Parts: sequence; C-alpha cells; structure tokens
Amino acid sequence: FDETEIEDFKEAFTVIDQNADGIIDKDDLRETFAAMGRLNVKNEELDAMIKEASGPINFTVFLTMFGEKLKGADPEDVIMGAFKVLDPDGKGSIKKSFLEELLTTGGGRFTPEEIKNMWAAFPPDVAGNVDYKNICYVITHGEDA
Amino acid sequence: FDETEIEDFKEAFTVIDQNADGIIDKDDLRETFAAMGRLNVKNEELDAMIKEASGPINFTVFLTMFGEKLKGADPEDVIMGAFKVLDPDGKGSIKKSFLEELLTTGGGRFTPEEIKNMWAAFPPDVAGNVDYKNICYVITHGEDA
Amino acid sequence: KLLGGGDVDHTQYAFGHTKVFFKAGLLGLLEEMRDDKLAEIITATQARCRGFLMRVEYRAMVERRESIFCIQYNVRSFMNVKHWPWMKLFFKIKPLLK
Amino acid sequence: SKAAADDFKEAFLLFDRTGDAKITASQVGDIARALGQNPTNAEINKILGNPSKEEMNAAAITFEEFLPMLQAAANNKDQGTFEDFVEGLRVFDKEGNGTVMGAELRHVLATLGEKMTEEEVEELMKGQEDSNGCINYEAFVKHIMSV
Amino acid sequence: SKAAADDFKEAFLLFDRTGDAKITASQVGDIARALGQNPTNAEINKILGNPSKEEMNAAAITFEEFLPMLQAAANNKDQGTFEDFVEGLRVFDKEGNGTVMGAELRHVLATLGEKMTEEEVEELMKGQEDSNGCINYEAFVKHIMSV
Repeated sequence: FDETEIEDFKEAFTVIDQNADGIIDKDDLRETFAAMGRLNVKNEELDAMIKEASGPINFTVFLTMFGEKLKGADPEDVIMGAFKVLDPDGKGSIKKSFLEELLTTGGGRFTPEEIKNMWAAFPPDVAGNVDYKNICYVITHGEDA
Repeated sequence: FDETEIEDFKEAFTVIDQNADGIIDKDDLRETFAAMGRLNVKNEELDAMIKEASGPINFTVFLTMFGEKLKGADPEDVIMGAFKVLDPDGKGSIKKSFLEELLTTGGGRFTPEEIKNMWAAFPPDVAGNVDYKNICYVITHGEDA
Repeated sequence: KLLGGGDVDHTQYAFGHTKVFFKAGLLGLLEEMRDDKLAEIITATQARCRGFLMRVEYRAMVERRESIFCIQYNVRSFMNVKHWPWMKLFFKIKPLLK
Repeated sequence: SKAAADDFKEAFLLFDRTGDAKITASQVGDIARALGQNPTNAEINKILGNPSKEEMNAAAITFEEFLPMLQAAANNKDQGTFEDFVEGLRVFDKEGNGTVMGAELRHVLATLGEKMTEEEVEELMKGQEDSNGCINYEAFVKHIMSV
Repeated sequence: SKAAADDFKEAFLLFDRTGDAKITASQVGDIARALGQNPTNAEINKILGNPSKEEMNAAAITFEEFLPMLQAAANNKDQGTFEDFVEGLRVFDKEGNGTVMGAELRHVLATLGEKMTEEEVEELMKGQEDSNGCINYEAFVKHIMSV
C-alpha cells in the first residue's frame, strides 16, 4: 500500500461515512447508495458488507478488509512497467499468443482456463495481448470505462 | 547550502518532529513513518538512523548529518546550467557517447564502470545523455517520478 | 554468401565473374576431410553458443521472476473485488475526488 | 570428487519442479550448462543415445545418473578456447576492427549448425549492438564468456 | 631545485588515476606540457628509447624518474621563440596582414610533421577564426602563448 492509495481509501471512507464520526454504519451505506441513485438498495446487501467485518467499520478495519481482498493489487504504473518489459521496443501492443504462452510457461497462475477468463471480459485486444493499458486501467479501477 | 534548501530541511524536520520540541527522537521517527503508511517499521531501522548521530537530532545536528552525506549535492538549476553548457545550442538532449567520452576524458569521476551505473537506473535517455532534465530532477529528489 | 554455411571445404571451390569453380574427385576428397574437420571445429563452436544461448535465458527468466507475481496476484485481486459493493462504490466515487 | 561440490545437488533441487529429486532427460543439457559446462547439443544427444537412452519418451532422473553424466561432460571443457572464438568472427568481417553487421550474426546463429531461436539470438545481442548495426565482438565475446 | 617547487608533486597526484603515486610513461609527455614545458613528441620519444625505456609495454612510474626527466626537458625551453612562430605563419600567406585561410592551417597542423588530430585542430581555432575563413595569427599565436 502506497500512501496515495491509502489517502484514496481515506477519501472514499469519508464519502461513505456521511455522519463523519469515523465509523461507517449501515445507515451510511444506505445513504451513500441512495445518493448515487440506488433507491432500491436492500438491507441484506448492507448486512452482507457488515458481515465481512468482525467489528465496526472504522478506518483501520476498512483498510484491513481491503488489504485482505487486494493481496495482489497492483497500481497502473507498475502494471505498465511490466508491460513495457514485455514490449521492450515500446509503443506496440504485444501478441495474443505470446501472452498466452508466456503466462502458462512461466507460472501456474498463467495456466490456460484462466487465460480464457482473461480474454472474456478483458476484451480481444486486451485478451489477445495487443493493446495494452486499458487492462491496467480496469485492474486498478474495475468495470468498463 | 542555499537558504531555501535549509528552509526545506527545516520543514522536513518539523514534519518528522511531531512533538514540536526541537529534537527528533525515535518515537517521532516511528510516528512519521506510520503516518506515511509504514505500519511494520522495525525499531532497528530507527536505531540505525539515530546511530548516524553522536547526539540528539536537533535542527543543527540534522543539518550537519545531511551536509556530510550531501557534500556534492547540486540544485536543479545548476545542473541544468551545466547541461545547457554541454548543449549550448539549446533544446536538444546530448548524445550517449558524448557524455561517456567527456566524463572519462576530463575527470576520474567520469571513469567508465561508474558510467554503467549511471545508465543503470538513470535510464536510457538519461544514461545515453539524450534527454535531460529528468536526471536533474532525480538528483535533487530521488526515486522514479 | 550461401557457401557461408556447411561443414564443407572452403578450399575446393573458387568463384569468378560468371560462375563458381568446384573440385570433384580429389578436391572432392579434400573437402570431405575438411567437412569432418568443421563438425569438430564447428560442433564444438556450436555447443558453447547453444550453451551460452540458454545461459541468457536463465538471466531473463530470473529477472522476470517477480514482475510476473506482481502481475499474477494483481489481477486476481480485481477478479474478486470488481464484484464487491464497496469497491464499486469507490469506483463511481473515485472520480469526484481530487 | 567433492573437492566434493554438494552445490550441484542443491542446484538439482532448484531445477526439479516436482520436488521428488529427479530431473528429466530433457533438462540435463541446460543444467550441465548451468553447472559450468558447455557440451554441444549433438554431444548431449549422442551420449544419451549412445547409452540406449531415448529422449523421445518420458524420462525421469536420479541424481546417481546425472552426477556421472556431468563428470563425463567435464573433460570436454578443454575445447572452450577464446582465441578461436574471436578469430572465427574476425574472419567473418572485413577491415581491422571487430564488427559484425547485425543481421549477419543473427541469421548465422539461428540457421547455421545447431539452431538457436531468434528469441535467444535477440537476447544475446541486446546491449552489445547499438543503433549503428555493428556488433563489436571483442566486447561481445568478452561478455558472453562472463557468464 | 626547490626553488623547490613541490607543486610538481601535487600535480602528479592529480594525473595519477590510481592514487599509488606512479604515472605511466604515456602520460609523461602531456604532464611535462602541463608543468610548463614544451618538448616535441619525437624528443619525448627519443629520450625514452635513449634510456632503453619501451613505451610499447606496460609502464609505471615513480616520482624519482619523472622529476629528473622534467629537469632534462627544462633546458630545452630556450627553443620557444615567438619571433619564429609569427614569421613562420607570415611566410605562409601573401600580403601585409596576418591571415591564414582556415583550411590551410587545419590541414597543415594535422598532416605536416607531428600529426595533430583534427579534433585538437578545431579546438585551437575555435574563437580566433571567424566566418570570413581568415585566421589572424597575430592574435592567434598570442592566445596560444597565453596558456
């Protein structure tokens, strides 16, 4: 965890903790979702978020919960560092079959089935290994941009 | 030491001395590191910083310790002064082989092996002697920007 | 340029303006001996190369060691997270920030 | 002999991916090179077949066969003379300066004799050949014999 | 003599790159020039060989040989007469004004007698020759004798 990433989680903690007392309760979760447009947010969704913690969601409990789910989270500059080492001549997005062979043949984390799941929402270019960069974006901030 | 550089070290001394009494003790070092995100900062790192001084870290002991480690520290405007004299026509980053030849053939501080270490984290452009300016940045403030 | 390769007697032939000249069956014999002599010379020079070739692969494999992991773990996160309320939230919200 | 070098057995535990203390016959070529031996691939191939050992079918190994094969390859290290390596490349390009044109060394290392992949050829020229397209083989063969 | 000039020993510590207080025989020509002596390179060469000293093989030095070689070169400073330097270049170009055409002095300084590199020839004309292509050697030889 770099310090600017921890400051981003402190700003997200303050936007969900609308009572500003330092502990995100279930009313803060529901009023942050209603301010984003969720008028139908069920109480069972709020209870499942609180069921991931053993205590009240203060800043260090929110940081330890996000730490334990993001144990391989990598910032965009280090993902582009590794992709610039895979394309060491610069500019070009690397081939689809080169990333499939190098993921498998180096590591067990690069096994195929997982490579079909990589191509599956990370579209073609991304999946193929040709573009580059959009995948670093969606690994640090999810969903389609 | 120019006076604005000494005021920058006075501001860094006040941010690490969180008790504001004028002497940075080991608790100030640990609480400044914990406020930057270092939850695992060992006591042996704090003891190795205090082992570089012969007494308590007040403002003049911190200035003399930084003076004795930075006996060739050069501000960015004087490094760009010297690089504008090496590129006297302006704008262009100077060639890789020109900086290797002129470092060696003028001085013993510009010997090759050291030139391979210059290219080694100061990347290509920087190492090569083509870009310019990013090396002045990282000599006044380290690590990748 | 072609004759560059082969474990052949580089003697036995000779070039000129319109064509190459070649021995048989003596010069033919010569070359042959020669041929064997390069396998030696060659075969040995190949090896080191081969050897050496892979020796650089290890230096790369090794470097790579971590950059992968980084990549490895890093992805996994996301696959888990991207479905998490809190994380989607942070997401829509991450922009309003400065 | 021990000089009993027990670090050859510790390096066999770094190349065996299953942890059972056996190394397949296809890895023995590259691990002899990683222990400080450069047998040519035809030599590694011959010896194998010589001993009615087929590298075409599944293989396992034991340390008790890999140790004497490394000791049979260790006598052939007297073939590694650097005079003949630099004189080979000195006969490969004209003029009195040691420079191969880029693509001459890349196509010769991939297609002449024991085929080296073009991926390995690019990894062996990376850094020693600059953008002039001229590989200085005095420093190139020096750095190739540094590993 | 000391006048014991101990700054010659302090300048030997600025030219010895290893710090062991020895200066190789190939540096002795340029360091005699940096101590205020201009022996020609053939003279530096002869003296060396004269003393069965080979500048072809590795060399070291000691201060105890470099001091008397600088004192043997110091008698030859009576050959540095500026009348003959300005009259040499005055016979090298027509008319009553001291100007050499640029390329005449550059090709003569690189190819006639003791070969000066064209890099050093450009560094000695830089500033004294303007864009008219005419080197005024009255001020040019004045500035060359200012160092």
